[PDB]
Amino acid sequence: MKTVIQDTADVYFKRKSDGKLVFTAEAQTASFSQAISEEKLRGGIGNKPLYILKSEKEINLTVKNAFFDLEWLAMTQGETIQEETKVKVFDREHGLIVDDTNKVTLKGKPVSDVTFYNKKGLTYKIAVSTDGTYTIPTAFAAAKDKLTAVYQIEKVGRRLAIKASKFSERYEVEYRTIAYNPDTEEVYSDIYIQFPNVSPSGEFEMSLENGNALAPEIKFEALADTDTDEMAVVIEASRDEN
Amino acid sequence: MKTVIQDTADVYFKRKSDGKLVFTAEAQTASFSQAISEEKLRGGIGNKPLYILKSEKEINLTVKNAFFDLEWLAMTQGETIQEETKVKVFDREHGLIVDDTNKVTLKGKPVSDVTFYNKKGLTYKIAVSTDGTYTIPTAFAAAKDKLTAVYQIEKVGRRLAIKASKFSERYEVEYRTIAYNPDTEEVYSDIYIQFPNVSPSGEFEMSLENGNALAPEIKFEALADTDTDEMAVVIEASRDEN
Amino acid sequence: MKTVIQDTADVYFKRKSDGKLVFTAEAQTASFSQAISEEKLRGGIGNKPLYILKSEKEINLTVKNAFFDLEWLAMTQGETIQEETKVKVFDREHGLIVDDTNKVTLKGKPVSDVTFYNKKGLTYKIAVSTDGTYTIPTAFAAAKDKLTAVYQIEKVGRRLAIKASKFSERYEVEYRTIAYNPDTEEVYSDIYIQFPNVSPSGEFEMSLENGNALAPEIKFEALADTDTDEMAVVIEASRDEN
Amino acid sequence: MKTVIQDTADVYFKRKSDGKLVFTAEAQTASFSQAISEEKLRGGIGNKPLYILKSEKEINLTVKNAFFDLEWLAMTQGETIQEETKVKVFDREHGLIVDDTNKVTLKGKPVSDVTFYNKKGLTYKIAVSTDGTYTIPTAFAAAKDKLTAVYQIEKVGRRLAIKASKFSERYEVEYRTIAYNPDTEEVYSDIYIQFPNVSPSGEFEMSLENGNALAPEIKFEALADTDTDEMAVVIEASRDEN
Amino acid sequence: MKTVIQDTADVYFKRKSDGKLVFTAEAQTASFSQAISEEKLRGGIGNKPLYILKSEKEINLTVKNAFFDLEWLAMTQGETIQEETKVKVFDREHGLIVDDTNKVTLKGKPVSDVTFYNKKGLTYKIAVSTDGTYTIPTAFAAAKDKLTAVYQIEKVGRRLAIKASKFSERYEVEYRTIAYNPDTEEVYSDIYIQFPNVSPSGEFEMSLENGNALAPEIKFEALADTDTDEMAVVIEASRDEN
Amino acid sequence: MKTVIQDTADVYFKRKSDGKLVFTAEAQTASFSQAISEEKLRGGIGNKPLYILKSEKEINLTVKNAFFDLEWLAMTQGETIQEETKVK
Repeated sequence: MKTVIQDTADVYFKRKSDGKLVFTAEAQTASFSQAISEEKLRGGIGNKPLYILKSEKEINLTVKNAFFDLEWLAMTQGETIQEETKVKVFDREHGLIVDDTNKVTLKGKPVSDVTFYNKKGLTYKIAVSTDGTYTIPTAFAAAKDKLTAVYQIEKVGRRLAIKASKFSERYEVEYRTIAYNPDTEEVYSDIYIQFPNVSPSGEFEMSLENGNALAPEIKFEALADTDTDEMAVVIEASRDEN
Repeated sequence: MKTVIQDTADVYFKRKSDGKLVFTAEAQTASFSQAISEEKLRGGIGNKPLYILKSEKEINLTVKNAFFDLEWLAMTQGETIQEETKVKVFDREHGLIVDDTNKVTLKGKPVSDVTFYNKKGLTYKIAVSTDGTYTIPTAFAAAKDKLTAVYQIEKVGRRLAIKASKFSERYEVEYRTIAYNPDTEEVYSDIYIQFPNVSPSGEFEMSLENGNALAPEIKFEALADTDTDEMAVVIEASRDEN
Repeated sequence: MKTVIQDTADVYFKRKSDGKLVFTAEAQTASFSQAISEEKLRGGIGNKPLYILKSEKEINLTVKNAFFDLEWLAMTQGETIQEETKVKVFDREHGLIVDDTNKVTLKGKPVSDVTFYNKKGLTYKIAVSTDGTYTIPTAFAAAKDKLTAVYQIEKVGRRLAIKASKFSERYEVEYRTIAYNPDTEEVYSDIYIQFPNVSPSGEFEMSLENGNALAPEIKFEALADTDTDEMAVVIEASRDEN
Repeated sequence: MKTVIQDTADVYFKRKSDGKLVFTAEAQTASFSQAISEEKLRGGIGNKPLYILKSEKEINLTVKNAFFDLEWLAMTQGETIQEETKVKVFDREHGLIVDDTNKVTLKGKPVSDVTFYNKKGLTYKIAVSTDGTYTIPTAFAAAKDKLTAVYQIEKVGRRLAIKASKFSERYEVEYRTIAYNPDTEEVYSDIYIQFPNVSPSGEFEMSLENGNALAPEIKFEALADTDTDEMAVVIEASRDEN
Repeated sequence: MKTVIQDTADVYFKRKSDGKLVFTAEAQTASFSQAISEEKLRGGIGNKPLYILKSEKEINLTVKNAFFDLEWLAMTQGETIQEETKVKVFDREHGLIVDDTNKVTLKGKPVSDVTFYNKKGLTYKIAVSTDGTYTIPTAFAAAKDKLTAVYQIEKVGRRLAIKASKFSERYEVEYRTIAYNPDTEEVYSDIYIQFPNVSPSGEFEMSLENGNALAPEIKFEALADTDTDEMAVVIEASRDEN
Repeated sequence: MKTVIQDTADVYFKRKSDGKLVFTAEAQTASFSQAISEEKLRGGIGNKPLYILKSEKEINLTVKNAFFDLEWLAMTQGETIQEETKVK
């Protein structure tokens, strides 16, 4: 039937070897495209086409989401997320006042050398102290002198590593959307597009801009199924015949 | 006669091998273009042209519709559509509450091992139970914990397969529009443009964007008729000569 | 005299073989351009230009109209319009109600197999019936079931054929426009740009879009005259001296 | 001295061979530009620039006017305007009523075959009538059938011919503008830019569109003076020292 | 120290050979840019980057002013302005009324042949009259008809010549800007970017458009210093330590 | 015949799917308006009109009543009214 489509799709990815399944229900774009290589074989006295050679049926996929998820980066890199891993990160402390005896007390847990910044953008790298007391020289600051300390601390959280030699596995993807009825303006059917053998593409970009909500985007390349030699399947199951 | 054209065309595709007929009457763009290869011969004292060599007349077609139709994808792929085929698709159930004896009961028809998602984005893959009752570990949820289950179900619907080695067959296209009369502002004639031997082009793209109405588009390449050596026929039939 | 030009040109084309004359007085753009190939001959100490070599003087024409005319397509293809020719076109009837005995009566004159479309976009290709009575199967429709029939009919009208190995002949073109007087704001003369020997160009494009008035456009390539070696003759004839 | 320039330039062209002088006082743009070719000669350990080779100093000019002059086209083509030359142009008149005895009387001075157009866009090419009476066939028109006649007439006017093997000779150009005073707001100086040996470029384009005032444009290439080796001279003459 | 820059730079150029000093304090843009050539050397098993080769550090400069100055053109051309030089320019006289005895008297000082223009754009070139009386033929003008005269006059003023075999020599450029304090909103320091050894680039363009203020622009290429090998020296001297 | 109108209208809405009928007889304004899209074709020497392109006939209605009625909100929302429901 001639139907009207006016929405995007819910996307499901499944890994082949393991079966780990990812779904996105807050997508903003789901697209796929097909390209093909054509050539004409000419000849004869009139120099007219005698044959058409066609090959290289290629399909590409693109998905753009509305929220952020680390598993997308996992899929792109073909890696695994290790939960509850200890990490070394940076931290900043503003407003340390140098006391009368020129000593500053830190209220954090440094792991490496602490670097101090005065109001004129000058640095002083002092090693870590036990009690958390640092003797700031007279040439650096005086009484009632707000300063800054930049030190490394310890945290725990999920860690994903990007290596220079590990690539992606093979996946199975499906888009799902709905199709309306022009005459009656009610939902007519559900449309499923299934790709049974795809390869994630390693090209991606993440740009953080102030005041801009980040929308990550991923791409895939579809390949022919090993057994059935299928690249995609389009299904338009109705909501009355199920 | 000099007439005014201000409308689109109703398109009638038709396969040649069997005569299967497709028609669209809600089009949004119907266009065709012609290209040719030219060269100049030069010689003598002065480098003046002596001949113009012309060859390789080519014609292309483009159609853009307002509704969706699986038959267009079938036409591009040169494949048939199976009716009432059983397919395995994905489904989602939200809001399962884990009871006092950590039992979760599904109200669907699982076919493959279910996957459970807690509120912190963690997965648990468990095989399908007989009574649809699953024992969620206490490390996953305890009580009053909305969970999500993603499982595969079965449905009946139409099916079109895109294969890596199957290509398109030949068709016969024809547009149809009306031409107005500048003096009297009444329909003067009907204009039919008939292409008797075309080949659908495998290049196509389907992009689903939220809030945007999908308008599919197809392309064709016109070839000379086998016997008459025609490539296109333009006909203007008045409404008084019938 | 220094004059102001603010209008388009009335265009006259004339075939050289037989004198067949076409004119357009509702033009929308008339332009012509000249190109030339130049190079520098250098040498000596300092690498200074010693000569300039010029050749390859070319002129092109472009005309864009406001109405539609099959004669322009005839000029581009170098063919002839064969008026009052019988043609085979498509037609469609909506609303055929299947009666109690499952018979549908057509109100047109089919020439080929009729194709029936039910409410769910399914096809049934039946042959031609003498009495115009068709027996629709029970699996296709029932009582009070509006159906659609697509069949081929016969018409008569002007036929133009586009051939894969037929090109255009030579022509003679002339523009005409008026020039004003910047002091008196009154018409002063008429400019008659004349091209003695042009050749139509095969490039062409027709694009039908809903809500858009079609404006066809044709292009020409000017060539040197056979004897006088002219390529354009700009004439500014005053209307007080004729 | 630091001044402000906010206008175009009055332009003067002079031919070298005979001294024919053209001037434009209603220009809309007068520009000139210089280009040069530079290369770096490197070597040694570290690959550092050892020398710079620069040559091929080129200068180009562009002038865009607000009115139309045939002398500009003559200058570009390097030709001469012939005054009071007899020419054969096209003319057309609408509304010839076919009388009771199917005779149409022309009110012009045809020179070649007259072509008649009925209201249905059909042509009839009749020869020249001595008295100017033409017997239109009854199959072509009847009583009260307004027709159209297209025929060639004779006029006199200025003729400029464009040949395929004739080019432009050398010229001498000068721009003049005025420069204000930032402090006193009054005119301070006259700026003269003189080019003593230029060659008009053969590239030009003339496009006529409805409702658009035509502004012709011309280009030149400046060349070194044959004895002084000057490409341009900039003169800044005050209005108090003259 | 983190500061805010929100202005342009006062620019100073100095010639190296003699110390001729030019400055501009009315600028609209002062920019410099750096480019470098990079390449990766790979090898081994896995095709991993083994080394990075970097070379060809290049720095470019661009300055855009708000007023006009012949000194900038001299700097680009590497020439000198010869002040108080006698020159021969063009002049125009409108409104010459031909008297009863067809004599026209000029009010200027011609040096070459005077060219007369009638109201219909026709020219007549006559030699220089001793008393400034010219006998216009009766075929050109009769009485109470205003004509136009174009003749060359003599003036004195500055003169910059552009030759085909003269280029620019080395200079020394310096910008100056001020920086603000984000906390106090008061001027904090002055920034003096210094280039010790640059080379003017002979690629400029001067375009005069009606109603458009002219802003000239110049470019430079910075080169390494002979001894210290420096290419630029950014300095951020403060306004309280100086 | 040339007649004088000096009053409002009684309005009768009616659904098509089921035939549910709503009527108002205390209206205060009943209006309808028509709009259309026009354009001109131009060409030749003189830039004279050659055709008027017309399309997109559109009609809108507005009704303003004097009393309150929940069925009007139901009509706007395309929703049904449940009777005797317990609410907090």
